[PDB]
Amino acid sequence: QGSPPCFLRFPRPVRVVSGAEAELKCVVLGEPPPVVVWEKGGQQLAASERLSFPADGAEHGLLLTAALPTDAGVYVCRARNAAGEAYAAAAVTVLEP
Amino acid sequence: RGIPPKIEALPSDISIDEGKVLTVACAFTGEPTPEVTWSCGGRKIHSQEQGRFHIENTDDLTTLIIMDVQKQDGGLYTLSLGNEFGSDSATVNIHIRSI
Repeated sequence: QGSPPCFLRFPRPVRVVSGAEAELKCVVLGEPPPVVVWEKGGQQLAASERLSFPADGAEHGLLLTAALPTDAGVYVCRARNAAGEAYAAAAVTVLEP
Repeated sequence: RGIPPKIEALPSDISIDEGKVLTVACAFTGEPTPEVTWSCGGRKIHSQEQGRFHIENTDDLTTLIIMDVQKQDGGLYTLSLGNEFGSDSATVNIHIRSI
């Protein structure tokens, strides 16, 4: 059933000052191209005016317009296609200005 | 130079349908580069265990790949790191769906 998802580039942790833009970034491959999601605490996140998920081919991102302390924690990038699933977690640390 | 190992983030829970391929990747740090051990049920996972498990490590990433996932592959997996200066451990609970 095609080729299962994998990471060409793995999402590294982000350490960011409160108020700064933060982005988690990866490059996922697979055939068909995997659907990617970002989750936090096992919940799928929703796009908003401060949180977006820019996707461009294999590049997927989790973009925070202006980080806040409550954004800190572990995020999970979950890729799926017909042949399988791939998972990578990354932590956001938010520092005081 | 003496820095103990650190497992970056690891999901706490992951899921896969029976018969598919599961990949979980995890970054780490440490100086010297740590020894990497994956286990479930208190038993080390070896390369080509059951002809289906694989572990691909680099100097800062470990990737566990389970091919043709089977119902018995479920459970609480532990990733451990050790070097001369300390150790770290984290768990991922791998859930096999019959659906």
